[PDB]
Amino acid sequence: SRLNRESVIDAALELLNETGIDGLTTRKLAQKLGIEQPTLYWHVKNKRALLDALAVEILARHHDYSLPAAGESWQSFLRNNAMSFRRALLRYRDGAKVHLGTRPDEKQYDTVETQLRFMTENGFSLRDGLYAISAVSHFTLGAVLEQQEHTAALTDRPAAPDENLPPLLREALQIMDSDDGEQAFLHGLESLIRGFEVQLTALLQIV
Amino acid sequence: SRLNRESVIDAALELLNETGIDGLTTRKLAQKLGIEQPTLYWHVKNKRALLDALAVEILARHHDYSLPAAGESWQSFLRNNAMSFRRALLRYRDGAKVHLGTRPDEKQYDTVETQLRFMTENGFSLRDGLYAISAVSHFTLGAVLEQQEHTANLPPLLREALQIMDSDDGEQAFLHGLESLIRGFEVQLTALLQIV
Ligand SMILES: CN(C)[C@@H]1C(O)=C(C(N)=O)C(=O)[C@@]2(O)C(=O)C[C@@H]([C@]3(C)OC(=O)c4c(O)ccc(Cl)c43)C[C@@H]12
Ligand SMILES: CN(C)[C@@H]1C(O)=C(C(N)=O)C(=O)[C@@]2(O)C(O)=C3C(=O)c4c(O)ccc(Cl)c4[C@@](C)(O)[C@H]3C[C@@H]12
Ligand SMILES: [Mg+2]
Repeated sequence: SRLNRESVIDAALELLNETGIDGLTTRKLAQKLGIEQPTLYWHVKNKRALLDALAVEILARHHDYSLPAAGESWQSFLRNNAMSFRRALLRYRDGAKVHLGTRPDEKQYDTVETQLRFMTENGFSLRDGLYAISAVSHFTLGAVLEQQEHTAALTDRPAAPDENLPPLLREALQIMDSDDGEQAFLHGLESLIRGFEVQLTALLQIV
Repeated sequence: SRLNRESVIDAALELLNETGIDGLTTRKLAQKLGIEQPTLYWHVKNKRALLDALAVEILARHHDYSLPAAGESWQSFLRNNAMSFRRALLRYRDGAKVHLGTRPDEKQYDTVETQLRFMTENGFSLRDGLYAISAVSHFTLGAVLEQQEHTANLPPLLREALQIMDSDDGEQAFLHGLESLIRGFEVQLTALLQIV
């Protein structure tokens, strides 16, 4: 194969969907590309280096609501931004676990800076703006991880005997499974956003 | 060693703190207990079975705000419940990654049912009550995961920002975020059929 950055990464992403993060090794990537290991080592030093790069690339390719639109309200930006972030994490098996074990890349700095400036120029102290942005991040991350890791454990685990399930719980699990968690996610998201709105509005009032 | 359930699990928890979740294997647990692998297999079939049990045990031992107090408001129960959940996840290395993607165990049923009933008795449709409880769960999980991970130039606002989240473990960002969630649910509940 061709062995530039882009090709190595295209191959790595496909491999990730076949094996998931734990079955992703340098040996298997060498095979898939049709090359010996020392050849690969020249381009890719080890597993950590590869993951760091996949993290960055998943967002660069698929997280396209990174910045506010012109005139857009902070509420709406938080909404769209979070939607875009879940979509991207979901696009690859173990996407979220790949992201988690990484920190922001040079390329991502000034995208995040712009996000922080945008909140402050809308009335948030730098602190409160960061808290808001983190909260949305964490909530999203956790919601996707519980979806993805729950479906990764359906392999080695039994079913729950609906027999001894109590009634509310039984109805509750049927509801989680009716979709991917999108509804619970969007509903939760609105509650977060309004909660930040109440905090901002209050200023120095007791609220 | 003794090889009952409790002993295997005590050992598994210690091992978890030494290796973290990726270095937790059946081979290494056998060694730690001073036994051959087939001996272990009789008690523990594989890694998944072990993790399912650790998940359940971490909470059974350390998650002690799992039911409402008498007279307690739903707001307050969500608050205390989430604090207690975070504390328990934090007590062991990779505690949160252990919990990921588990569902309630037979011996948790009573407890989670009671939590759902409590919300409905407080005015939530079963659906809206579940969404609230999940949102708290997911948010807490994500916040603990980013803490636990990230104990493994640069533009101005961001650099001021990162200094601020490193000033503690993330507890402040968590508790602040938590209050925003709770109030947000309050606004939704109290609106009823109003447009809000
Ligand atoms: C989901 N969005 C809110 C953000 C996002 O749009 C991006 C992005 N690259 O466009 C992030 O990287 C984010 O998704 C993201 O994951 C990071 C996150 C944040 C606040 O920025 C950080 O610099 C940073 C950090 O260094 C440590 C923890 C956290 Cl939570 C953060 C900002 C995230
Ligand atoms: C963190 N806290 C809100 C909850 C908690 O107190 C639990 C507990 N055992 O005491 C949980 O198991 C929970 O932490 C917890 O783990 C829950 C959860 O896992 C979950 C899943 O995955 C699927 C369906 C349901 Cl109904 C649940 C559910 C709602 O029971 C939650 C409850 C929470
Ligand atoms: Mg759970």
